[PDB]
Amino acid sequence: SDRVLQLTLGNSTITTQEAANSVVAYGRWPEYLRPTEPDVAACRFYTLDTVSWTKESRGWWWKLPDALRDMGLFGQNMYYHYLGRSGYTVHVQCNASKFHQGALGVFAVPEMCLAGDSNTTTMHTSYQNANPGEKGGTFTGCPVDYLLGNGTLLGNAFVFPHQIINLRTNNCATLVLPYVNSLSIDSMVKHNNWGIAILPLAPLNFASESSPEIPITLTIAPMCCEFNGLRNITL
Amino acid sequence: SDRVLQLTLGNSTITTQEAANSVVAYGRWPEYLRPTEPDVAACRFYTLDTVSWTKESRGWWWKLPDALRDMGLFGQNMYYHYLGRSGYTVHVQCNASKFHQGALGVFAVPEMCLAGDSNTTTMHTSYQNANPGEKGGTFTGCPVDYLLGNGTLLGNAFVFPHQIINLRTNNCATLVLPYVNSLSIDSMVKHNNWGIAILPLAPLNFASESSPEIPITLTIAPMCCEFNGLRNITL
Amino acid sequence: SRSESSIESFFARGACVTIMTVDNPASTTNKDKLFAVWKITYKDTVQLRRKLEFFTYSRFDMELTFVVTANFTETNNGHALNQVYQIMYVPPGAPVPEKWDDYTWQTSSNPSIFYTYGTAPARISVPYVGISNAYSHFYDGFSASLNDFGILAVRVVNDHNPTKVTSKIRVYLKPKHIRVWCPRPPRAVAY
Amino acid sequence: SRSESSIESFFARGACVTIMTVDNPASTTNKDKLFAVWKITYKDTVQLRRKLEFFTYSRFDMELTFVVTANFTETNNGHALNQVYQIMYVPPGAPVPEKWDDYTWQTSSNPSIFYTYGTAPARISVPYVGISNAYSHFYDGFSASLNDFGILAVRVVNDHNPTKVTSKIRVYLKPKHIRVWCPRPPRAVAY
Amino acid sequence: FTFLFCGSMMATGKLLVSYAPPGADPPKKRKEAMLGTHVIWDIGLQSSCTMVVPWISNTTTEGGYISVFYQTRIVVPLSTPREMDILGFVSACNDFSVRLLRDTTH
Repeated sequence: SDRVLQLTLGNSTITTQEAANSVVAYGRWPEYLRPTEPDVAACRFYTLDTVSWTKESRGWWWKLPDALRDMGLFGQNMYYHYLGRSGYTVHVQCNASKFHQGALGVFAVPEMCLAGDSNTTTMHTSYQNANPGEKGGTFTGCPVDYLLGNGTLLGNAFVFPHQIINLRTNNCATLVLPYVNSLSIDSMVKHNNWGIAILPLAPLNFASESSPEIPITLTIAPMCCEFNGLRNITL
Repeated sequence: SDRVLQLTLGNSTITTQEAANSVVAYGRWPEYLRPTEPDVAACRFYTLDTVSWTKESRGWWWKLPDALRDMGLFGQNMYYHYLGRSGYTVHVQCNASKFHQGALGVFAVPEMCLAGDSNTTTMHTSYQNANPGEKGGTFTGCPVDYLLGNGTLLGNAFVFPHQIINLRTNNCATLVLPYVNSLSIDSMVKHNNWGIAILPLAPLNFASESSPEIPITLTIAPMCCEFNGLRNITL
Repeated sequence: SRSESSIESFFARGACVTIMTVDNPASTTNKDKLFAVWKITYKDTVQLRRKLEFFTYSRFDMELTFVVTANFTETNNGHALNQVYQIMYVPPGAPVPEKWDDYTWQTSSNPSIFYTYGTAPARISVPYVGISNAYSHFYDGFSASLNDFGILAVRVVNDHNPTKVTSKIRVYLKPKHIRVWCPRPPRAVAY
Repeated sequence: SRSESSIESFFARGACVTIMTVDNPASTTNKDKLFAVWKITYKDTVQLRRKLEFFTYSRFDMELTFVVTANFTETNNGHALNQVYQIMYVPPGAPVPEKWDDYTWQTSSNPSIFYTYGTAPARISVPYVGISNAYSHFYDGFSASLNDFGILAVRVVNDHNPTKVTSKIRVYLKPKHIRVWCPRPPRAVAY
Repeated sequence: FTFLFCGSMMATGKLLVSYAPPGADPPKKRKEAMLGTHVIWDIGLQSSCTMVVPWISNTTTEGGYISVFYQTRIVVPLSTPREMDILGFVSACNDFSVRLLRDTTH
């Protein structure tokens, strides 16, 4: 759209799309809990593993704060504080041309659980499999794609706040998610607040031969993060 | 002296002697360089290895910031910042009774070098031997005790700012040392500003049989610390 | 015009959650022994469950109604005097009873209600007894173990009678003053 | 925020104190003879006892609830018309009854309550009937003989029936408006 | 937590009271505890030490830890019994309250 501006959260450099429509989760802004507040140190853009959107792809998914566990300062506070809360400015850009055709679906599922009608026992999946870090996870046609990986017919996946990266429109996704949970503060280590999933709405089709697939990018910034009780400084 | 007060630099707890005379190095206070400023995080009391003052002892010595290299937050900034400067509030307490007799000498040598009339080549000693961390070093009767370990007749070791922990008087040492060096900021890793040495002026003599020796304690607080350029966050 | 449609009337229904069975045998039958114990959940049923599951978070004053009907199991002309059933509501985290005998059964804390058969059904209410600010119908991660509203306990208060009387406790729940946060697409199929 | 935690809610519970047994025999059984007599104390039970014992002095309005369930002891198809039970509350220091016959049983003073089985349980209240300004859970020295709130007496009001009906009087006590002076460390073990 | 030093007026030393809030494990070496919230308590200056514990919550599964360390060691004057004791007193804070009434009796 032109005239795009960069924002530097001290260390991080952006250069957005421009602005072209952003999304606020239930029209709410992240505000302080009414503690250890890092501010700029842990409230600065971190870039996750850029993944490859291929014809064959089923989708991708990440947990918050899980992904950003291995993220410098934010991750320290996270590991060094028993009690903790935060917000996130999800920014998923995917650049292609006027010779590519498809539609990306980025959803924000508070408590994004996956599979098992064994309500009797959930979590089941192992701690490591439930927390795949920055590298991320993928749906399969077990996160059954058309059931949001969770037994629920995807056609409704639009309940959660979302934007559609339609190739021929905006080549970006901008999602703001204030802190959601029953608790006022939380065990960041153990509990995942949000679930950023990105599934194909329209498939990837490219003209003749060009880019045999294209790339999608997740850089997210923590929004007003705080924590309770500084535990042992384990180095 | 009674009515002693504790100071809590966020995390640290003191409970001094009371106050009973403190020493300012050349009547100067640590002030900001006219950068990364941690403040309270890295400007909070850290306790070094309490050492054992024995009849036989020759003395002890520490380098600044060397000793505090393995000290949480202060040490991080120290290792993560190429350029850096700071001050220190040295607090050496040694508690005994009215049945012990001796005199402790705490000196503050800006650039406290040790041994070798081989002016031709200094440093010589190895990097590890020159930097003995929190554990500290000891003089030998090579840091020749009566030559300040540096070829200079100890009787003059009083040139540098100092207090004398005379057992029968104050059971504490309180030394404030603002930043000294030609440079405005410095390579904390490579360069040591101050040299806190503690040698016996009078020997340790205890009545009959009691404490076969006594203990000396060094807890020091960084004073207005700052740094330049945040390098790779190596974890 | 939108009314009956609102939350306070989406759940303003008295739906069964569970059907528990007790007995008053003179014989030794330790299986369905006098006591009945059931974990207060919505999870057992279907209707009420899907309804709540439209959302991820909730707060509701939890009322319960206990209609109790009985009968004589053995084909005998035997008789029985009208009976009483102590309904023990147990708030989450307490000692759960077994043998209808134990100390717990005297509680001195737990609210319990004695009912005499053949009248207006049993009724109580437990306000938002959430350990959090909301009841999360779903919770992603590791501690499934839901929220726990406690456990319901009913026994025959009257002593052993030559003629064995079997009863049933039909439990209904009206979640008065309910509030919900962030909706999910509802469960497509069955559980 | 401190509420439910306060005294007026530390004891705002209906805890059993005693379980007394009566009968209506046509036969001569003088042991469990018609009458039931029990010294109003907290001392018998456990739960309620320890609770009070946190303190040395007290004042409390003493309410009591009597749920009464019955049955036919002998394995017979015999019958019985609905019954009535006179509950005699006896204020401390009065003549204590024996044989359900005696003059005392007509009282003209003592408050008594007739109850017809198979209804809402029996209920009364006795305000602070302390001979002092407080009820001392402990008293050091010599006059153990506690305080005495009196004695409870229940019998079958109806006459002798061919079929013997045995009943039970479950007594509960809610010490409404309670006040306490100088605490002790509570009893470590059991009694 | 409150500590009463039950040693001689003549005896001295410095001890260290620590509290690592939940998550953190017991800090096995002096340093580890010292690094966090710690209180250096001088015997030869007073017998009374008080260190308040901040934020915690129940469901009766893991919390914090409280620890005592020989900051220095005990200074005995002349021929005085080389083994004296200490007395700890815990008490709640204003902010401390409770919810959901249960029991236990037998």
